[PDB]
Formats: sequence, structure tokens, C-alpha cells
Amino acid sequence: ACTKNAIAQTGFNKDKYFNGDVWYVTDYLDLEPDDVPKRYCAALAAGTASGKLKEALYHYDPKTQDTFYDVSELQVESLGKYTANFKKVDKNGNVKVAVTAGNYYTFTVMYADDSSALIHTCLHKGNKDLGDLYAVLNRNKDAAAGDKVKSAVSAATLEFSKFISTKENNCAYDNDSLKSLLTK
Ligand code: HEM
Repeated sequence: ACTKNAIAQTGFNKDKYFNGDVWYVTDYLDLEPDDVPKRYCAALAAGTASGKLKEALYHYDPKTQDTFYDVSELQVESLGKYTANFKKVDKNGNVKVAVTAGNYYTFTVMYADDSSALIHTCLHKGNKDLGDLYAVLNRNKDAAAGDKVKSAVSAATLEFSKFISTKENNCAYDNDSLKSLLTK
């Protein structure tokens, strides 16, 4: 179960974050892991599509090769804090698993600038027991985390040394499909 009420960035610039470009997860902190894929890859695109906040997601397990895509409309709770009911889609946006109540994640942008971000998410999927996940994002795949986002990790009272890197994972990303999924 999740335990954190993440605080959104003061002065969060929604149009800059939700600009249609891709964010790569470079490092993450799961407060409730199991044995787990310590090795894992994720990226998202965040945009506005004909006046709706949207996110497209891409997950790739570099060992199992398990790959899946999602699209969500984000509903606003407050500036920088959203609730996202997701649908699993193929890369072209065709629905594989419809939106359903109880399949949602929350999404809080704790820090963002033009290149980097720190987010919190709490995923709810069926009767699954999931915990808090923090992710360091970058516009450039595998970029080393800079001092602004690392300071934000510290300011959240987290230890960056505890985050797991995705940079050494033989990750590959379908960023073109993320971009096009925004409309789906
Ligand atoms: C910004 C970040 C993230 C968001 C918003 C996110 C969102 C989601 C969503 C919506 C699902 C369910 C998709 C579906 O069933 O249609 C999912 C599943 C999953 N995610 Fe992520 N995720 C993110 C980052 C990560 C990271 C970095 C990892 C590596 C720890 C991760 C590992 C997983 C796994 C293992 C599942 C499968 C859950 C299950 O079905 O048992 N995710 N995620």
C-alpha cells in the first residue's frame, strides 16, 4: 500500500511538462519492492490533446522482454497532482484492456525543469498491493542526474544513493509511439 502524500513543485509549469515530449525514467525508488525487477525500463510522454491532459506510458523488461503500453487522461486534483485511469493499448493505440474503475495511478510532479523531473506515483491495479514509487526523469535517455534534480531528491527527504539506476540495463525505448499515443 502507498503511504506518501507527495508535495507538488511550487510554481509547477504544467504547459512545459505536458508539452508532448518524452520523459525517460533514469533512476527510481520503490518503497515496497518485492524480490523484484531491479532491472526494468520505463518512459512516458505527457501532453495536452484537444484540451485534455494525457500521458502515454512504455514499460520494457530487459530480461523477460515483456513490453506494454498505456494511455491515460489525467484528472486534476491540484497543480502538479493528478489521477490517471489507464488503458492498456498496443503501440498504435488500439485498446487491449479498457479503462476500469480501480485501475488508476496518482501522479505528482515534485520537481521539474526543462530537462529533468522528480515524480511520485501510486499505482492501483485490481487487487494488487503496490507501494510508493519515486522516479527521476530526464528528456535524454540515460542522462546522468544533475544537481537540480538531485537536490530535489534531498529536499523530499530521500537519499539518492538508494535509487536504482536504469542506465546500465540494455534498455531500448519506443519514443515515437509514445509521441503518437497522446491522441488515443
Ligand atoms: C513514471 C512512472 C511510472 C508510471 C506512471 C507507471 C505506471 C504503471 C501502470 C499504469 C501500470 C499498469 C499498466 C497496465 O496494466 O495496463 C504499471 C505496471 C507496472 N510497472 Fe510501472 N509505472 C512507472 C514506472 C515504473 C518503473 C520505473 C518500474 C520499475 C520499477 C515499473 C514497473 C512496473 C511493473 C513491474 C508493472 C506490472 C504490475 C503488475 O501488473 O503486476 N513501473 N506501471
